[PDB]
Amino acid sequence: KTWPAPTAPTPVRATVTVPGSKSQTNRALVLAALAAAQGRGASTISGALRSRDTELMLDALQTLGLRVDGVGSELTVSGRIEPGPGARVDCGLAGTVLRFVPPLAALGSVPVTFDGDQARGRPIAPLLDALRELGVAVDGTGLPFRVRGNGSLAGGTVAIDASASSQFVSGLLLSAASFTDGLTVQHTGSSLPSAPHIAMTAAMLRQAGVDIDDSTPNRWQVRPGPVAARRWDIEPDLTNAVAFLSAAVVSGGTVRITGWPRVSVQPADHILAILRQLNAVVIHADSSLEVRGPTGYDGFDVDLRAVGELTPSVAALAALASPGSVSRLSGIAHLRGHETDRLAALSTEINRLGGTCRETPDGLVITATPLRPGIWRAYADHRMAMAGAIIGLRVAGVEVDDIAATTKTLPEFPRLWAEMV
Ligand code: NA
Repeated sequence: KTWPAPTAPTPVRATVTVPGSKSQTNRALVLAALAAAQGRGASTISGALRSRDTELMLDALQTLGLRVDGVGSELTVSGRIEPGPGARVDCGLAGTVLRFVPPLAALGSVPVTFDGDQARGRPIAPLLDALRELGVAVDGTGLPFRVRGNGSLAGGTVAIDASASSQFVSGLLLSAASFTDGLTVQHTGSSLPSAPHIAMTAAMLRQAGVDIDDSTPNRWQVRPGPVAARRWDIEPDLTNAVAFLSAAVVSGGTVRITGWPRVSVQPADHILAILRQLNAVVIHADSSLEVRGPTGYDGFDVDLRAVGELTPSVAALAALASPGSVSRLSGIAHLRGHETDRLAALSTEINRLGGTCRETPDGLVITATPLRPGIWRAYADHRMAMAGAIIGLRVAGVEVDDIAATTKTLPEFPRLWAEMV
């Protein structure tokens, strides 16, 4: 039933390896597969996330004939795409396999069936139409569909709403180096404000030496060529990393996160700015980031438009500021429209534990005040669960209602969190 959040009555002192980003893990797996398939060599992936979804990707690559080896977050990909008879790739809840793997199957010379199990889910017929437009011999308007590999994918130019289909656009860009004519993707909107997943993809392609030109607004062009075999050092995912750094901040202790990049495409700078304003010590060394928390801090006003995903951890920091302190978190009105309304959730849960959190047109106003034991609801949301864990470091008797909200995303979280404390 409930998960007792461990308390840190003395400062935490810990070195933690935070698992890698799911997005980067799946991107690296595809780029490693393509390099191997092209005969460019075996690649290694260090820091890979191991979860149900990344296991499904690993299985899909092995179905295509690639050799996958490793242990935990350390993987090697090698061999060739040679699927053989009756090859079938399970996709299921990993909408990622469906979007990233069909182009790779098209490089083989046999049929590969993609299957999974609703009426109320997102239709994939348009995805299949786009694959056909680029030269994939695929028949279906849904699952199951069969890519009939004939050793090449022509490529060309496709128009798509890259905001609505950003994962599919990433999938096409990942494999585009192998298309005969390359790929041009034209976004059909006149503006595209935030496309972090497409930008991550483009940055990773450049790390693999692929010629990608994204200099024109709303357009991405990849030229055909080899994908380099690399040592892919996957960056800790920023959201999860911040939960661990927040434990240093609230406990007044030290957390050192290993395998941190010299420069990151994730918005690490923005959160480090906030931590610096709470007077935490922040040291960016060799291949690690260390944060040491202060004995306490007062309230802060921060606009989180650029790092909306960090709202629950930041709200936890605000609730643990010196009593009486007022914090205003703004730039997050838009978050109300996401599947999970974390503003309503955060206000309810802080208030359930004896706190003071007010919803506002642009965000949350939190008054730090002493809290009491209770059941912190996660609402089946991993970020909400980590926020309760942060609160629990300082408040004895906080229990997160169901930690499965986090373990489905980050299986290692409860054990790594307990080892840290
Ligand atoms: Na209280």
